[PDB]
Amino acid sequence: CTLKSFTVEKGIYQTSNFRVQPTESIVRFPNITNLCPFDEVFNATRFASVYAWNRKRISNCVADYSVLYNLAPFFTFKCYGVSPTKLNDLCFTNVYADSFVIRGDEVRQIAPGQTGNIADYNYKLPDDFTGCVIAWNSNKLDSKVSGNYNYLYRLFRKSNLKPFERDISTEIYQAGNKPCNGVAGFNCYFPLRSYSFRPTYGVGHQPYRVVVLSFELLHAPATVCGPKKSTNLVKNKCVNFNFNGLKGTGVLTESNKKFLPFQQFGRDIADTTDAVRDPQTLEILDITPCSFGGVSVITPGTNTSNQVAVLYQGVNCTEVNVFQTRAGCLIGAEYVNNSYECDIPIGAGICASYQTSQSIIAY
Amino acid sequence: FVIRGDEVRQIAPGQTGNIADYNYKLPDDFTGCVIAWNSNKLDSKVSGNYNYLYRLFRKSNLKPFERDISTEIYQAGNKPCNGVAGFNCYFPLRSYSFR
Amino acid sequence: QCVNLTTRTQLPPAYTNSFTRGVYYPDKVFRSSVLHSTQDLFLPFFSNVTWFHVIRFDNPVLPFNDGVYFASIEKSNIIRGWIFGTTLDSKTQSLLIVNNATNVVIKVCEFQFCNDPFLEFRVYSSANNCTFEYVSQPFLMQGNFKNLREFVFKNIDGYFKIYSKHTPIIVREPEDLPQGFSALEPLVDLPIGINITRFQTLLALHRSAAAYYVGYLQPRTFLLKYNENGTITDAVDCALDPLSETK
Amino acid sequence: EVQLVESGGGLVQPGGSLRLSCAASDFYFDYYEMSWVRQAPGQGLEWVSTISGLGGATYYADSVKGRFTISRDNSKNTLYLQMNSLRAEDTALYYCATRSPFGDYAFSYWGQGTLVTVS
Ligand SMILES: *[C@@H]1O[C@H](CO)[C@@H](O)[C@H](O)[C@H]1NC(C)=O
Ligand SMILES: *[C@@H]1O[C@H](CO)[C@@H](O)[C@H](O)[C@H]1NC(C)=O
Ligand SMILES: *[C@@H]1O[C@H](CO)[C@@H](O)[C@H](O)[C@H]1NC(C)=O
Ligand SMILES: *[C@@H]1O[C@H](CO)[C@@H](O)[C@H](O)[C@H]1NC(C)=O
Ligand SMILES: *[C@@H]1O[C@H](CO)[C@@H](O)[C@H](O)[C@H]1NC(C)=O
Ligand SMILES: *[C@@H]1O[C@H](CO)[C@@H](O)[C@H](O)[C@H]1NC(C)=O
Ligand SMILES: *[C@@H]1O[C@H](CO)[C@@H](O)[C@H](O)[C@H]1NC(C)=O
Repeated sequence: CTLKSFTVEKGIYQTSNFRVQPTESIVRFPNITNLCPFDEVFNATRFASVYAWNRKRISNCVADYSVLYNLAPFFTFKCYGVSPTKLNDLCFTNVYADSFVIRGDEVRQIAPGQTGNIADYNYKLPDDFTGCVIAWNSNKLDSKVSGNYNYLYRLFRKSNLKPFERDISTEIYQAGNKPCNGVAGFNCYFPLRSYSFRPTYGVGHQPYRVVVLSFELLHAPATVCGPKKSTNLVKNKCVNFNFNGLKGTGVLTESNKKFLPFQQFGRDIADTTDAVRDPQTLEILDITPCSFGGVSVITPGTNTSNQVAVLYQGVNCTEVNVFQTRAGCLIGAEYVNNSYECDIPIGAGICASYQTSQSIIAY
Repeated sequence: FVIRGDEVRQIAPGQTGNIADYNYKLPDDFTGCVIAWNSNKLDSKVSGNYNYLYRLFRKSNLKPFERDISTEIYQAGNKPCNGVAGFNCYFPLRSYSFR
Repeated sequence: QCVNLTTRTQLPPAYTNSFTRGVYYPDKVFRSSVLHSTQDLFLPFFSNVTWFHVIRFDNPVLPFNDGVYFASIEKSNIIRGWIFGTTLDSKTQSLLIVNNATNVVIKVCEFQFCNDPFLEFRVYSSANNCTFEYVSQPFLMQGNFKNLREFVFKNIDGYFKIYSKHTPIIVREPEDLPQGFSALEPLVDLPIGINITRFQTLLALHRSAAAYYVGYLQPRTFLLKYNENGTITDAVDCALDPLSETK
Repeated sequence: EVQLVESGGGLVQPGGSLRLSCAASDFYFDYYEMSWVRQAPGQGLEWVSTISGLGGATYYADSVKGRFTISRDNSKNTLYLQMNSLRAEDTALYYCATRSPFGDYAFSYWGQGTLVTVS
């Protein structure tokens, strides 16, 4: 094919180039440090009330949804829009976390579509909500046997208002057309309901810290991403390395090149990447491509036979009978201890021939 | 076919938008000629012209040389409308307005 | 609130040559036994650097064209920071580096800096809207010894690069830039890019013997030899002498 | 469906000012989000600025960071647009589009839009 002829004469011909292909896809991205303050929404003070539910502009950070785990036995991981998992491969331009404590007897009310009395007069969730809703009991740290009135909510309301807005206006209420106008008596009470959390109460109406995470996405660039790959480091093999800005293929090993605290990469005479530094774990490696060379086919001639010998220039018979010479690794010939005239020159004083069955020899 | 005046640029290889992604997409190796001409005297009347439809919502971008004549309802949210054409169930084919 | 000190006149400065000093690392690449040719902003060898001496309050505003080589032969840490700005009118952003008791604080703001700033920071009174703040705890710092502090301030493609070098020097005959190689290492690469045209220093007067050699950088091609351990040992100016250009 | 209008100016000198007002009604605006999307004559669409209804945080484009500011009036259910330092290459017909954050990247409703040219 390389000679463009069906009759190959006697001699050595280099056809193509042999090169080992990589196996893995190691990335080794640095240890993120700009984490998002998710501890001031969950591990903050007791909680915020449901009539003044607050939320901060959680944007321009790297929010790892794995730090939310390793806590109290939070059950009811009911999230809509996206699966409970696979959040680490998406980036929303903004996240809003709501913190409010209501009764746990009918926590099913906090969901897209479901309505009632708690999720109507206090905080309603629209039918379209791709966030994540979670809940957990906190009676062990948010209760006391005197009567717990540190959390209030609403009972008196006329109709259902718009969604996603705080309700802090507590003006006088009217159940009908009675012109009360500031009496503060019967049928004209003050619109403010209170709670009573006691450890003696059952699991039904005990306090439950609930948190919803609304993932808002706009035409602005994505800011709140998740963690990156950060794959394991496997050396002593040709790998596709995918470092911060130095991508390529090559083998990695332990290097004795003592780098400097500010230096991160390393070049050579050919202006090629020779050594690198693993960002998360300070360790100097040495990027070296795997074995490669040229394949040469020794043929005694198509007129007399069809057997061939393969010589890989620049190998060590450890990456492809075989014979290791100073020019590579000859495969297809038998090293005879005799010495004849050089018929097919191979190199380093070694030549080949087709002598007597019939087989290719190297001497 | 018939498009808008400002939407004549999207009928070109590589150009994207609303008509070149949901109605008619030209390949990058398009070896042809696009010829456009105004029809304000033959396709417009002063009554309210709504006899030209176009698709606005689609799941994915339309591949080059593909005709989509289906009438499957779209879902802008996560609610299973199951064919009701209401809130978050916008109709995929809306009409033009030529005055 | 600032206050203009009394009994302060002007003093004509002097000039002295730089004995092959002011060579930093161009990039963050490790190399060994390599003779690399760089075309970055360096300090030309044997350049007339100023000799601002204080023993007495020398703090003039100096232009910042393309780079500043700031040397300090001190023993008691007389200077404690710098100020960079294009107009010094409390209108645009300006950079300030001030040395604390245990840290270095860098601000990008338009504080009410007065004509004669001097050092608890009584140089300004108020603080406008700032864009960048950086507190670096490791700051920047036996009788017959002295401290030599080298600094290279550059402002190209926005990033204000700050190189530093600390060394002990023996008290010799009247002070000047000693002979030898320094190889200043990259220290600060602030996310900045506000325009900077002029600069000044910051003294520290503790009311109950220093000198700086501000120089100017310019485009020049240098030949740097990297040693086997990854540091630069010598440098060729390539534009100093026929021998320097034939080597 | 339900759709409303937007008014304002139609021509402004290169250096003046203009106040565009997109007037909406009978819509769930406070939990939705609004945005302006321009269209250069002969070119495609370009996102100018956007405001949310949840927290009210605004996001502008990199070319109009210090020249365009908007504010949504929830009492009147209208969206304002006060343009400052109008150059000569910013002429475009601004569209008033609102969408829901808990959905896809497709605009729900499109306004009428009006072309404003600068000398
Ligand atoms: C809260 O504290 C727990 C226990 O220290 C910790 O595991 C968790 O990551 C913290 N963060 C949150 C979710 O607030
Ligand atoms: C990266 O994080 C890992 C896990 O905590 C830690 O062991 C490693 O030392 C960190 N590396 C640095 C120095 O950033
Ligand atoms: C080939 O491998 C053997 C065993 O590791 C080693 O002794 C020899 O020096 C190697 N030769 C070459 C050419 O690298
Ligand atoms: C530096 O300037 C002074 C005054 O102009 C001059 O006397 C001296 O020779 C100059 N030295 C150099 C290195 O040019
Ligand atoms: C000195 O250090 C303290 C502690 O970090 C800091 O509060 C103060 O701002 C610093 N002073 C200066 C010089 O800004
Ligand atoms: C900071 O204040 C100055 C003076 O009012 C102003 O010119 C500049 O734009 C302000 N920058 C910020 C961060 O808003
Ligand atoms: C480099 O380090 C080696 C080992 O410590 C040492 O023998 C050699 O002299 C050093 N070279 C210099 C002076 O950088």
